[PDB]
Amino acid sequence: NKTISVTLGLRHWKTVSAAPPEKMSKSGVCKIATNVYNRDGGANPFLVKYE
Amino acid sequence: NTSDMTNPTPAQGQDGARTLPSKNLVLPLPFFFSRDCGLALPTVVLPYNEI
Repeated sequence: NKTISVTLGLRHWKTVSAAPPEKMSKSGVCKIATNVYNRDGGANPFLVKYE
Repeated sequence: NTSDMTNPTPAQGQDGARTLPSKNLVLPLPFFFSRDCGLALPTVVLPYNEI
């Protein structure tokens, strides 16, 4: 018969494990680089006992 | 129970023209983790829960 147009078999739709297992509301990391504004040094504590 | 909210106020044309203040109130929620400091939620140990 007449020519039929090709039907592109595009599927993709692999989705993504976007939903965490339960909620996986846990990505724990700690401050490491001694914060910023590293502040002063020993600030001469010394002792005050009356020698 | 401040007596600024629970005291009856008459209409505009009567002796009592006072209005109830639009202040803010605080209610602490009594929960098992709020009963005692020794009972606290281990959020670090609960990464697979959605509280």
